[PDB]
Amino acid sequence: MRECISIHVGQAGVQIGNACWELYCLEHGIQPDGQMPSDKTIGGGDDSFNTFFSETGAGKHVPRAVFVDLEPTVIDEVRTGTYRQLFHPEQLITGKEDAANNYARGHYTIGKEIIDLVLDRIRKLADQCTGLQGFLVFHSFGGGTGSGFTSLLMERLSVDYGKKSKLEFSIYPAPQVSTAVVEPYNSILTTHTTLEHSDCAFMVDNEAIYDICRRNLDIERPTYTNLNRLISQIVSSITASLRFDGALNVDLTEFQTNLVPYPRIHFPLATYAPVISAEKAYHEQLSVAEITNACFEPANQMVKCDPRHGKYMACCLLYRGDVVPKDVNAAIATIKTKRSIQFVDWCPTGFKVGINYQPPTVVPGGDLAKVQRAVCMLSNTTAIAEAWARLDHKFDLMYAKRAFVHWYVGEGMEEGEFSEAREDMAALEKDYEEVGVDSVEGEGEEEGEEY
Amino acid sequence: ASVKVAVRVRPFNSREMSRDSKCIIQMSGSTTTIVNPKQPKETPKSFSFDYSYWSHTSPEDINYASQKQVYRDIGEEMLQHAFEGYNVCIFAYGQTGAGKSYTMMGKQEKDQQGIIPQLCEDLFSRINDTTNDNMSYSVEVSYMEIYCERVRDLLNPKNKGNLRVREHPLLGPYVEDLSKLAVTSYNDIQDLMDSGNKARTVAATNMNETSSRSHAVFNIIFTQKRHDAETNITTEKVSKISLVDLAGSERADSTGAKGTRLKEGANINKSLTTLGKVISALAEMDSGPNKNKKKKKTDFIPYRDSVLTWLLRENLGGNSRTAMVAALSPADINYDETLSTLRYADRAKQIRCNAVINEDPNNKLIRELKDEVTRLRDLLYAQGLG
Amino acid sequence: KQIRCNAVINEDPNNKLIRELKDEVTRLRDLLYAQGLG
Amino acid sequence: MREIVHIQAGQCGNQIGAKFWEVISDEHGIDPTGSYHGDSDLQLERINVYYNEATGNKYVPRAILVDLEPGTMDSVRSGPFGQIFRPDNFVFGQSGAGNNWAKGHYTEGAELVDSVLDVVRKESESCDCLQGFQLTHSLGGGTGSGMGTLLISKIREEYPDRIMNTFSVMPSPKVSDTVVEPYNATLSVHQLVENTDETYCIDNEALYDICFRTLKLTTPTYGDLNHLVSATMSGVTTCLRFPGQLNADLRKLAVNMVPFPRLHFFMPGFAPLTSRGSQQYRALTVPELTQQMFDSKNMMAACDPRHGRYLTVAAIFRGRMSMKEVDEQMLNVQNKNSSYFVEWIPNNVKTAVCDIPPRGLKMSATFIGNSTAIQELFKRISEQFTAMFRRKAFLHWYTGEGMDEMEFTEAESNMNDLVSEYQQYQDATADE
Ligand SMILES: CC(=O)O[C@H]1C(=O)[C@@]2(C)[C@H]([C@H](OC(=O)c3ccccc3)[C@]3(O)C[C@H](OC(=O)[C@H](O)[C@@H](NC(=O)c4ccccc4)c4ccccc4)C(C)=C1C3(C)C)[C@]1(OC(C)=O)CO[C@@H]1C[C@@H]2O
Ligand SMILES: Nc1nc2c(ncn2[C@@H]2O[C@H](COP(=O)(O)OP(=O)(O)OP(=O)(O)O)[C@@H](O)[C@H]2O)c(=O)[nH]1
Ligand SMILES: Nc1ncnc2c1ncn2[C@@H]1O[C@H](COP(=O)(O)OP(=O)(O)NP(=O)(O)O)[C@@H](O)[C@H]1O
Ligand SMILES: Nc1nc2c(ncn2[C@@H]2O[C@H](COP(=O)(O)OP(=O)(O)O)[C@@H](O)[C@H]2O)c(=O)[nH]1
Ligand SMILES: [Mg+2]
Ligand SMILES: [Mg+2]
Repeated sequence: MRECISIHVGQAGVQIGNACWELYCLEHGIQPDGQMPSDKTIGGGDDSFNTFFSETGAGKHVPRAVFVDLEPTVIDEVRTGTYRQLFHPEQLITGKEDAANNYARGHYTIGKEIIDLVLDRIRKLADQCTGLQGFLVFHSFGGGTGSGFTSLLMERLSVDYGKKSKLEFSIYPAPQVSTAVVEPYNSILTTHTTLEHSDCAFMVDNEAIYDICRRNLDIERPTYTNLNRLISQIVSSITASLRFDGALNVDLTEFQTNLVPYPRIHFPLATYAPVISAEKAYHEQLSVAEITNACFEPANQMVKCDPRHGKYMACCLLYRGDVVPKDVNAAIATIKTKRSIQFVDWCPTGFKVGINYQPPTVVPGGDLAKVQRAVCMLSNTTAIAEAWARLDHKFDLMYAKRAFVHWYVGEGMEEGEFSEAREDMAALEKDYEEVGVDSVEGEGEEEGEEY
Repeated sequence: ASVKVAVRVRPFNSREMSRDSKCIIQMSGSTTTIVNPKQPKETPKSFSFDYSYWSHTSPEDINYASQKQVYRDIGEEMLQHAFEGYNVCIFAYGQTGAGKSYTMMGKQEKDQQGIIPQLCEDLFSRINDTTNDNMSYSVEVSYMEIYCERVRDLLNPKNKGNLRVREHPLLGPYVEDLSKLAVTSYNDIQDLMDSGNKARTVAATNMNETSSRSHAVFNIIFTQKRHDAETNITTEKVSKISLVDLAGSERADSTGAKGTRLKEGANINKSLTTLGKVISALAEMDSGPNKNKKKKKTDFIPYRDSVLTWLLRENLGGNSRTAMVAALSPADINYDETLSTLRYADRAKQIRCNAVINEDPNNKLIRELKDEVTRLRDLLYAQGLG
Repeated sequence: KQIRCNAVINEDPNNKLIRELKDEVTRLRDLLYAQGLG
Repeated sequence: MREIVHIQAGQCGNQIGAKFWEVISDEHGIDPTGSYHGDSDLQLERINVYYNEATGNKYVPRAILVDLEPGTMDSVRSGPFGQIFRPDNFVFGQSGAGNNWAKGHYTEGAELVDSVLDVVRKESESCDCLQGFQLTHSLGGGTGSGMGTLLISKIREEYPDRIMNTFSVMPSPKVSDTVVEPYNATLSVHQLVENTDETYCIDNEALYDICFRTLKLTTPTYGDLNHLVSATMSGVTTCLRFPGQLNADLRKLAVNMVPFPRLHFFMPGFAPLTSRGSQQYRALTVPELTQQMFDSKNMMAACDPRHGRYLTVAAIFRGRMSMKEVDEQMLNVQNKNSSYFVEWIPNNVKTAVCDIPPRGLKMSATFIGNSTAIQELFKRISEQFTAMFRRKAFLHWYTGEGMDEMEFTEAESNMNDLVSEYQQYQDATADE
C-alpha cells in the first residue's frame, strides 16, 4: 500500500488540487460522488488504489487530501461545487481574515489557532495509512498563506514525522510578470523552510507555462485552469510509478537517491514533452526520440531559465505508455553525443530511467491531445541559480529603503529575519556555483611515482 | 635489510626411536648439511644460512644451542632493533610436530622457555631499568589465532563470534574489534600468555600428541616517549613486535587424520601453500629489480589468497624487519619433507624489506624543514656568510 | 554608521611555521647558490 | 542424488528466474498446474534436481523468492507459471531499498535475512545430498545486490563445502538505468570475489547486440534477454539431469576452469542462434557450433576476447554426435588461435557431451569462458567509481544508513587488486 498524503495550502494550492483530483478521479474511474461503478460492472478488483483514495464499507472512496487556507472563499467554492460529496466535510478553513501577502501574518499571528487542527487531521489520516511513502505539499511563493503557513506546517511535520519524505511543488515568481508588490519579501523569507525541512522542491513558473500554452497548444488566452491541468499531469507522471505496473518502477525514494547529490541542492526543474494540440497531434510520429529530445529544448522548460548557461547534474526520465527499453537507450545514447548539453564531470552516468504501461488520460474539456506515449523529465541542474539571482536583486532594491517593512514588523518579526534570509540565499547561490565547477586539472594536482 | 634466517634441528622423539633412527642432518659453523638416505652415492647437499642450531645433544658442546642461545642470537637483536624504533617480526616455519611451540613458547614450567617469554622478560627489564625523569615507556598486548580462515581472540574472555579483517588505507590490514589489553608488569603479561596458550585449539594426532590446529600471532605495541617542555617531541617512537607460530604442513597417510581432524589439516595446508608462493614470489621480485637492472615494471604478489598472508602483508615484506626460524626433523624417513623446508629457507634470505618508520607526518615535515634551515645556516656560518 | 567588517583570520601555527621554514630554506639556498657554494 | 537450491533476489533476478522455471519445466514436461504430461521416460529419472515431489503426483520447484518491494512478487503470481511456486517461499517486506546498497545490505535486508535463511534451511534439510546453490540478481541495483551479497555471505558461513553459483547482471558502458550504479557494482564485486565459487557475467549491451545482429529482432524486450539467459542456465547444468557419453558435474567445471581462487568470473555463450529466417540455409553440425561459440560477437558480457587471453574454456554439447569430431574441432580452435590462449596450461579446453538435446533442436552447445578481457569491465566501473568518490557525489545517502568511507576505499582496493591479478597473465612473452 504505497500511500501518499497530499496537502494544499493557499489559493494556488487549492486550485492545483482541484485539477489534480479531477485527473485522479478520472484515472481510476471514480465518479464525482465517490462511487466506482467499474467494480460493480466487473465484479471486483484493486482499482481503488490506496495511493490517493481510502475505501469505506459502503463502496465510497474518500481522497487522502488536506486543503488549507485562511480565506473562506476559495474552499467554499469547492464545498458547493461538482465534487462536494467526494471530500470529507472537514476542510480546515479559518473563518477570519487572510495573511494578506504578509509572511509574518501567516507565520506568527494568524497561522496560530489553525495549525493544531491541521496537524490533528494529518495525524488522523496518517493513522489510517500503512507504509506511508511521503507527503506532497502544494503551495505558492509570494503569497502570505502559502509562505508563512507552509513554513509553519513544514516545521511541525519535520519535528513530528521526520523520516518520511516531503516533496514540494511550488509556483515561483516570474522574472517580469507579477501579481503583487511584496512578492520578493515573501519569496525570500521561505528559503529557510524550503531548504532545511523539505527533501525535494519542484519549482514552476507561470510565464514559462504561458509561453508553452501559446506556442504548443495554440491557446492565445489561457487561464489558470490550463496551468493547473499541466501541473496535474506532471504530478500524475511522477506518482504513476506506484499505482500501475510497468517494466521499471521508480518509487519516491529512488527519486531522492538519484537526483540530489548533496542535501542543499534539491531544486530540480521539471518538464513534459508531448504537449501538443489535437490538430497538431496528426502530422507527427510522437516517437520516443522526439519526446525525449523535446524534453531538453530550452523553450519547453517550465521555469524561465536556460539550461545551456549551466550544467546538468542529474536527470530522471519517467515514460508512460507504449514504450520499450531499447528506444529509451537509443535516445539517451544520441543525447549524450550532443555538445550543447553538458554534464558535470563527476556524474558520468547521469540518467535514471523508469517506464510505466498506463498511458496518460484526457480530461474532457481539456486541450491536450490523446497520445500513445509520454515522458516527464525531472532535471537537477545549475542553471536554476539564475532564477534566484534576479529575484535576489529585486529584494535589495526594496530593502535599501526599508519599504513595506512596517507591515512585517507589526505582526511579530524583526528586521533580522529579513537579513538572515538574504544571507541564506547568498550561501545557497555560492553552493550552486561551487558544485558546478569542473574538477581541478588532474585533481591530485599531478602524480607519477617511479614505476 | 635482508630477512634474517635461523634454522634449528631437534632431538629424536618416540616415533623416530620406534622406527629407524638414522640421522641425516649435520651442522658446522653457518652450514647445514642434509644427506639423502636413499642415495648415499649422491652429493651431500648443503645450505648456508645466517644462523643454524644443533639441539640434538645437551651435554656436548658441538655448537649446542639452548633456548637462551637462540634467544640472544635472534630475539635480543630484533628487540634492540625495536628499541631504535622499527616494526619487527619473528615467524616460525617447517613441518608438523617439529619445533615451533618449543622455540617460540617453550615449556613454561621448565627453564627452557621459548622466544616470546624471554623477549617479553628482557623488554620489561630494559624498560624498568632505563626509566628516567624525561624518558617514559608504555606497552600493550594482543594475541589472535587463525583457525579456519577465521580470526579469533584469545586474551579476551569467551567471545563465540569471529572478528572481521579490515584495511586501513594508510596502515594496511588490521583486525577490527581486537582486544588490545594494557599491561604494566612482567607477571601480568605472563598471565595473559598462559591464558592465551590455554585458549588455543590443540588436538592429538599420530605425528604429535599436541598438534597445533591454528596459526597464532602475538602482537606487542611498544611506545617510547621523551618529555621536554622546550624542544623535544613526546611519543618519539612506536614499534610493533609480532611473533608468529604457524601450524605445520601435514600428510594424511602419516597423520592418520579422519573427519574434522582431516578438514582442519586441509585448511592448514592451504594456508601454507599460498604462503610458500608468496615467499617465492617476493624473493624473485626483490631479487629481480635489485639485480636484473632496476626496471620495477610490475610484479604481483598473491597476498589476498589467504587471510594469513593478508594480515602479514607488512611482515613478509615492506615496513618491518623480519626473521624466519625453520624447524627441522633429523629422522631419515622425513627426508623428502625436511629438504622442502630448507629450500624455502634457502629462498627466505633473498627477501629484502623496506622499513624506515616515522610518526606524526606534520612533525616529520617540520623537522625536515628545520634541519634544512640549520644545515644551510651552518654552511653560511662556515663560509663567512652568516 | 554601517561599516565594512571584513573576516577575522587566525592562521594555524603549524601552517605558519611550515610556510616560514620553506621560505627560509628557499632564501638560504638562493644565497648559497649565489656565492657559488652549491 | 545431487540437487540444487535456487534463490532469486530483486526485480531482474525474479524475472530471470520466472523465465528459467518456464524453460526447465518444458524440458522435464511439467504442466503449469504442476502435473507431469511428458512423453519420454528419461524426463522423470532425475527430476529431483530441481523439483520436490508433492502428494498428488505434483512437482513443486525448489525455488526461493526474495524482494523488498511486494509488486514484483505479484507479477510472478499473476503469470503463466505463477501457481507452480509454493506460497510459503514468497518472502518479502515493504519499503524497498530504493537503489541504495546500504539499505539492502545493512538496514532493511538485515531484518528479512533471518526469514530467508529459515526458508533456505528448511529446503536444504530435506535434500538427499545437497550439491550447491545458485543465485540470480543484478549488481547495479538496490535490494538485489545487497541482499544477494548478504545471503551469499551467510550461506558460505553455514554451508562451506557446497558449491555457490551466481548469475549476475552488471552495468554497461552505454546502457545505464540508475545514477548510482558504480557504487553498488563496486561494493557487490568486493563482496562476490571472496564468497563465491563461480560467477557468470551478463550484460544488457551484449544481449541487445546479439538480438539485433544475430537474431535480427526489431523490438526486443526483457523477455528475450531472459530467454537467452535461461537457456544458458539450463545449458550449464545439463549433465546432472540427463545421461551422456562424457558427463560434466558442476564441480568438474569449477575445478577445470578456476586456476587460482580469485579468478572465477566467467563469460557465457550459447549456440546455435539463427534468427528464424536463415534456419533453412545453414547446415547444423559440430563445426558450425564450434565456430559460433568462439565468435566474439556471440558473448554475453560485452568484452572482446581478442583483447586478452583465454585462461580456460568449457564446452558442453547437447545432442547425438561423435567424440572424435568434437576433440578435433577443439584442438583446431586451440591451434589456429594460438595467440589467444595461455602458454602454461596445455589443453585448456574442457569438453562435455550429453545425449539429449533441447526439445526443438537436433544439436546445441554452451560455452563458458574464463579470460583476462573481463578486466576491462572492472576497470570501467573503477573509473566511474573514482569520478564520483573523489567529490563524494552521493555519499550522504550511504553514510546516513550506517557506512563510512573506509568500506568504499577497501572495496575499491580489492577491485583494483583483482584487476591487477588478471593482467599479470594477460601479456605474452613471460620472460624479459
Ligand atoms: C527450430 C524451429 O523450427 O524453431 C526454433 C528456431 O527457429 C530457433 C530460431 C530458436 C527460436 O528462438 C528464438 O526465436 C529466440 C528469440 C529470443 C530469444 C531466444 C530465442 C525459438 O523461438 C526457440 C525454440 O527453442 C526451443 O524450443 C528450445 O527447447 C528452448 N526452449 C524454449 O525456447 C522454450 C521457451 C518457452 C517455453 C518452453 C521452451 C531451449 C533452449 C535451450 C535450452 C533449453 C530449452 C526453438 C527450438 C525454435 C523457436 C520456437 C523458433 C532459437 O532459440 C533457441 C534457444 O532455440 C534462436 O536460436 C535458436 C535456433 C532455432 O533454429
Ligand atoms: N499556476 C497558478 N498560479 C496561481 C494560481 N492562483 C494563484 N497563483 C499564484 O499565486 C500568487 C499569489 O499568491 P497566493 O498563493 O494566491 O496567496 P494566497 O494563497 O491566496 O494567500 P494570501 O496571500 O493570504 O491570500 C500569484 O502570483 C500567482 O502567480 C493558479 O490558479 N495557478
Ligand atoms: N629442540 C628441542 N628440544 C627439546 N624438545 C623439543 C625440541 N623441539 C621440539 N621439542 C619437543 O618435541 C615436541 C614437538 O615439538 P612441538 O613444538 O610441539 O611441535 P610443533 O612446533 O608445535 N608442531 P605444530 O605445533 O603442529 O606446528 C614437543 O613436546 C616439544 O617440547
Ligand atoms: N536482463 C534483464 N535486466 C534487467 C531486467 N530488469 C531490470 N534489469 C536491469 O537491472 C537494473 C536495475 O536493477 P533492479 O532490478 O531495479 O535492482 P533492485 O531494485 O534491487 O531489484 C537495470 O540496470 C537493468 O538493466 C530484466 O527483466 N532483464
Ligand atoms: Mg488567499
Ligand atoms: Mg604448535
